[PDB]
Amino acid sequence: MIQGVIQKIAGPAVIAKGMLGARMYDISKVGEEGLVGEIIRLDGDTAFVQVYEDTSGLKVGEPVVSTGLPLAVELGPGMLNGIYDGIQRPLERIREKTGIYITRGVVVHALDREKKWAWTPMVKPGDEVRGGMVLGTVPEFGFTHKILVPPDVRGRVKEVKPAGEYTVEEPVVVLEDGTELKMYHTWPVRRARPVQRKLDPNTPFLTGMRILDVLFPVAMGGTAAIPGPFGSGKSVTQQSLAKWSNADVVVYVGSGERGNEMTDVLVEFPELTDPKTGGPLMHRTVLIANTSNMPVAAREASIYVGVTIAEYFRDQGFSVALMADSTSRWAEALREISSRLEEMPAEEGYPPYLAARLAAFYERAGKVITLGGEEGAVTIVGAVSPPGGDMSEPVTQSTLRIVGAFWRLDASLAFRRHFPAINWNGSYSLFTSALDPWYRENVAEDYPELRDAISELLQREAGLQEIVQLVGPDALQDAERLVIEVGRIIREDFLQQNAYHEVDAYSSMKKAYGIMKMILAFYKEAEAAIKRGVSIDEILQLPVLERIGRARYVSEEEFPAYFEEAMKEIQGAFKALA
Amino acid sequence: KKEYTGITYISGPLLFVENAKDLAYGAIVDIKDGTGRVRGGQVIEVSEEYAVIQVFEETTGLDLATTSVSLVEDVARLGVSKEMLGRRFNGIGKPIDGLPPITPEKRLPITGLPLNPVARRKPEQFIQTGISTIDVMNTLVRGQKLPIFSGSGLPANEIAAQIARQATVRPDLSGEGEKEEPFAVVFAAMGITQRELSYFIQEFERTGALSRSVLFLNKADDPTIERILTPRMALTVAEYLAFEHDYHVLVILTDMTNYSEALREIGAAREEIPGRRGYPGYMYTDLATIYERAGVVEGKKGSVTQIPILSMPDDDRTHPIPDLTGYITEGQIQLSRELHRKGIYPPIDPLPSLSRLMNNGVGKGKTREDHKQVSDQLYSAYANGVDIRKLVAIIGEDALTENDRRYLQFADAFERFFINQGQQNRSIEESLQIAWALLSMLPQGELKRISKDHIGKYYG
Repeated sequence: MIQGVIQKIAGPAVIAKGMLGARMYDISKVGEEGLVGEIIRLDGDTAFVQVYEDTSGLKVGEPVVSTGLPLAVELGPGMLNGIYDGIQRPLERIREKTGIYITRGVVVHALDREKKWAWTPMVKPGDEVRGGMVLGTVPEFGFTHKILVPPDVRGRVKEVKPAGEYTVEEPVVVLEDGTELKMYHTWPVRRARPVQRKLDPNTPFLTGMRILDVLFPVAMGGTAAIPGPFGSGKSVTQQSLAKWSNADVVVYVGSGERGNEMTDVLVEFPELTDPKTGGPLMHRTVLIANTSNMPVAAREASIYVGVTIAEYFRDQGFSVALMADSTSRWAEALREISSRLEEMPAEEGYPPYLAARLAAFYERAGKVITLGGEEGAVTIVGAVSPPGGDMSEPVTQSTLRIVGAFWRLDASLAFRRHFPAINWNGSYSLFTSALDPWYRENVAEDYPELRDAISELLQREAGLQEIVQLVGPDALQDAERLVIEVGRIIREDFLQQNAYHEVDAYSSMKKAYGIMKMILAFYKEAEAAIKRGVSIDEILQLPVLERIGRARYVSEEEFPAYFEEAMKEIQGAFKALA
Repeated sequence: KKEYTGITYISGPLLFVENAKDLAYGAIVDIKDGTGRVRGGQVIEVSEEYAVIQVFEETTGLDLATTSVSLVEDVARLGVSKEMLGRRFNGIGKPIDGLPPITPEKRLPITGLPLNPVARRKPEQFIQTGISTIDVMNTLVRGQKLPIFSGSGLPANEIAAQIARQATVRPDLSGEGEKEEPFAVVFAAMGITQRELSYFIQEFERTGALSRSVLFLNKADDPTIERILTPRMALTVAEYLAFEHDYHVLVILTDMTNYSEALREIGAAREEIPGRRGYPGYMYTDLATIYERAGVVEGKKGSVTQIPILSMPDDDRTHPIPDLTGYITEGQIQLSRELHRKGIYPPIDPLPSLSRLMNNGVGKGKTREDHKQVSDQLYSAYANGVDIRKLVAIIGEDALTENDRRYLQFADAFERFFINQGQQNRSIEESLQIAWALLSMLPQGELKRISKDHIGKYYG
């Protein structure tokens, strides 16, 4: 806390004097309204403050006071089902306090101080505590929110609040040190929350959608990009992961968005259903939301506030799914600041920190054993969103130089009515190699081969419509009309996943193994059939194409028998065609 | 009231005043010269040493000995009421219709405020423009920003003027009571020539379109800062009529290129190092603060809808002006030079055009219930018809089957009849009727994006 005054004002930039002993990046409170800002420079007896909000109207001479702390986030009960802007302010409370428009200098709290939470203590006096350990528990919707010792804190427990109903402000646990621990702590957003140990991508991130699960899968805590261009169903695909992923919590930061793009999220989400519970998915999601004209600084903090929040929920030992969209828009924000900081524009319309930072953020991803000992993860799915349809964007390069997979969406596929519109030729996965052990162990000894056989027929389908393209389908050997026709079968019955469907909405590795194995079974019985003088067209008449066709629609529980009988029907129906 | 006479320096648009710690940053100021003439400026920087004022008009006449600055107001505000209809102002919003200066129910910061995202509302109702290519294919929906992408030469003024005359809300299609539904046009012209002003006035009077509009006309020869203020004045009056008076407002902003051209200028003259292709680094944010002042809000019957209009410098959709406007607005309508020679007006080709909020503005209760599908077919069947044109193009004619011959004559007449309507005001029904008699050129089984029954209704 240091007490200076405004010496100069030029736009969002302010020079405070007399702020002696102020520190780099500490948050300041500027003018009589107490507008929030950061010290970006210390020169003698003056501090250059970058004001997060519109300064217009401020007069030289007004108070400027240091909060003594860098930009931080409040980490406790109160965030789930919440809607924050890019610097952790609840937009709901703001609306209530100020109305339809956002008034500058409004001071609400990330975590509601009035709400009572049901404390269940898990430590007694004399107990030793280290950072990250569980002090106790509090219900938050479905989740057993763990109250954590801030990292960095430790000592012996002196007293503890008995089970009861408290607010987040109350010292539920007090140390011999005198240190008071509450249901929350604050934490600086640009500093990775510590973990005990960072783990290998040797586990699947289960998304529910076959093509990404089987074809371009991500490890638990991996990262991944999607190019969300219009025409393809970005929303839907994105929303599906939130619903059906092996993740306990979903943080969706999105800032720098079109007001109606963004609004399409605060209205759609409250209507999604949690398949695990039967109630809203909002009750296990934090959304940070931000718009074109909302302040530069929040649009850039956005993914950081979101990654810290994501890290906190990781730290309690859950899997956390974070999707930021749009990541290019974030980058736009990082450009503007760079310019405002009057920095000389780098080559190709972005500051040269762009990559570095895409990584200080992206590399905070990872699956970890937390400070508390539990295991947890943050798997990031960023969107790269340039309507220019240019993969050239230094943004896309840097991102892709870094993520472990790319799920290339394509409005072209959407137009054909193929969903979710991901392109198997454009997309890829980097994690695949080290997930095979888990696969062989958890899906079937012969997982990789079967999926390898599938992507292999895909390539070949892809490179046949190409030599049908310039020499007609007449010039096709028999084995070709087949290759194309199963490539077909895989497209319609294996890459297509109905997202609004009560069953096909989700598919697990086991069912995905079955639907695969059937295709290749049918395939190799046709392979030995044409070679034996059987009509490919007669092959293509077989009523067991429909047992395949209508498999993705069959209950997950009813599938094992459906697979076992259908596998048996591929034999008899082909053995019948002498 | 204070006069500040301690002027230490004048250069370009900037003047410096000593001992002015009491002027607020962003304050509008008055500046009088020896001759007695008075001039506007704005405090763009303030310190203990001095305040830098950026003068509005030329600097000719000012000196350091007989010049005094004084506070006009701490923030630029606008005298606004709902009696601004039929009126006609300039850059700074002072009257130009030879009528009396008006009485305001409030003075609003013309800079406005960002809407709280949580207080918004998916835009849902459509606005009938009277142009089939807009209405049927690329529907403007209430609360949207959908700009026209044009070209120097091309007739945007005419389209601007036309949508202004034709546009209307369709309550009878939504059952809605017409009371909480007045419809107004806020026209904002940036850097127009006397010849074009003459036109827009003429056009607003000719059929009484004026009576429900508020014009903010700014000329090319006006002091450039007035160009920066125009869109702000307009949107101030628009947010006001919309969100306190339940007006559905349609804001037309022509010509945004002149706006952006003024934005940078005010920066070549404020020192600033230019960004991509040489406009201001924060041009994205600035435009955002304009375009984003549109939409619809929970608990309010009214709306603000924008149609910015911009001539791309060399038909280069990748130019900063259209490129950035593109990342902020919700699609666009594009004016094909291609349709301009073939004698077609309004030269709007549907395939590069797109209205991203469309699918939520058409349909049962909003328009007619075949709409959505019919629009998609109409697309599909033109895309499908255009790609055949490329197949049988430069080298040899008549490389075509029977059916693809017929998707072909569906492209010729889709221009002549659909796209080429001149100055007809076509209701959504008439648009869907022509659409349907254009479709039925194809056989039934080819209309694949349409539910089987709809066909039988409007096809026969």
